[PDB]
Amino acid sequence: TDGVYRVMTRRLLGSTQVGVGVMQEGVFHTMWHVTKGAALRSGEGRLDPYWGDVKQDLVSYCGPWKLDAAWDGLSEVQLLAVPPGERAKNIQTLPGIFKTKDGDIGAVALDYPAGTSGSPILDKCGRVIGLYGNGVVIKNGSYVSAITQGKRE
Amino acid sequence: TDGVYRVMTRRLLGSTQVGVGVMQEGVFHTMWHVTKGAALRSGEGRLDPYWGDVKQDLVSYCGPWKLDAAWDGLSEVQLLAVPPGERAKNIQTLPGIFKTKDGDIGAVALDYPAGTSGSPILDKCGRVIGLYGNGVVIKNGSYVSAITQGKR
Amino acid sequence: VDMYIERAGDITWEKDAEVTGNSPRLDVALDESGDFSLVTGKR
Amino acid sequence: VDMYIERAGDITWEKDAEVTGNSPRLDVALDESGDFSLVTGKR
Ligand SMILES: [Cl-]
Repeated sequence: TDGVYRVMTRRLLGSTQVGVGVMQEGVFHTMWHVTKGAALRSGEGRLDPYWGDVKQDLVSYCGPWKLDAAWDGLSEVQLLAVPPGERAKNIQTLPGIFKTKDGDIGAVALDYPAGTSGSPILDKCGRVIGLYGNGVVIKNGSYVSAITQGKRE
Repeated sequence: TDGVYRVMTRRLLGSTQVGVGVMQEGVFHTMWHVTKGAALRSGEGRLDPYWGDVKQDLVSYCGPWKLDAAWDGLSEVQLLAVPPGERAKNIQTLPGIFKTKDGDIGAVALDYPAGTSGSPILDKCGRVIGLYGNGVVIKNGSYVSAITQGKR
Repeated sequence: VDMYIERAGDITWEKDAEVTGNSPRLDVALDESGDFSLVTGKR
Repeated sequence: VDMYIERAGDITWEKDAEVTGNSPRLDVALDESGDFSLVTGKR
C-alpha cells in the first residue's frame, strides 16, 4: 500500500484533485490544509486523522508521523510533483533555506499549482525528506516551498 | 483538454480504474469494452458516445474517431502505459504482427494489467497510432496487444 | 453507472525510454465480438 | 468533505531527472496558522 497518492474530492460533475499524500508503514501523510482533518475514503476503507499540526501544516492518518529522512543541507533533492490533471514528474534541485528567528528549514524553488501540496521531496535513497506545498510567493511572483517534515514519535 | 485520461468508476473505497482513453480535438477515444457505450462523467459534464465498433473494440465520445496515424511497419513505437494505481510510463518497443487471414496488424509484446486498456501507442512524432489493450495471451502466459486504430 | 474520466497527463514521446518486448509473428483470428484468437485478450 | 485518495505511483528517485530552480536564501516568519511571510503560500 506504500506509494504516493492523489487526494481527490467528489464533485457534482466528476472529481477534482485537492492535494497529494504519502503512504508509508500503514500511515498516510499529507498537508493539514489539504484535508483539514477530514476523513478519507480509500482502498482500506475510511481513514481518520491520528496526529495533526496546523502550524507545521501536517496531518497523519491511521498512525503517528512516520517520515523521518532529513535534507543533508548540501545535497540535491528531487520533487516528485503530482499536479492535478498532470503526470507525476521528478524535478531535481539544490534547495535553498528559509531563515526563521527560531531555526533553519530547507526550501525548494519549484512552482506547481494548487493541488500539488503534499507531493514528496526525496533524497538519493528515495526517502521522503519532506512534503511540498507550504511556502511563500516571492516578489517576482514565483513560488518557493519549504521542505516540511514532521517530528516522528 | 487534449491528453491521456484514466477511465475511473466511483466506489465506496474511493475509485477504481477500468480503462484509459485519449482526448484529441474534443473527442474522447477509448476501447469499447472499457465503457461499453456508457456515458462518462467529466469536468465538462456528461460525455456521450458518438461512434462505436464492437469488433474493433473502439468507441468515440462527443464526435467521430479522430486518430489516424498508422504504424509504418518498420520503426519502433512507444506505449504510454497508464496502469491502475501506477505511474504513467513510456515503453519503447519494435512491434510484431498479428497475421490475420484478413490482413496484417502491428502488435506490441508489452504486458499490463486490466485497466490499462486504451493507453495510447505513439510514433516517433508523438501521434497516437493506436490504442493498447485488445489482443491475445500467448501460451507462456504473456500478453500481446494489437495496435488498434480506427478509421478517421 | 458512475463512470468518469480524469486527465492523467500530456501525450509525448520520451527520449531515451526503456526498450522492452519482442516482435512476435502470430497467426490470429478475430471474431464478431472483437475477441482475438490464436491459430481474455481484453485488458 | 467527501474526499478520497487514489494511488498515483511508486516513490522513487529518478536518475538524471530535469534539474531546475534556484537556491534561495529568505528571511521568513511562520504564524500559528501555518502561513509563511516575507521579511497564498499553500498550494
Ligand atoms: Cl503519472
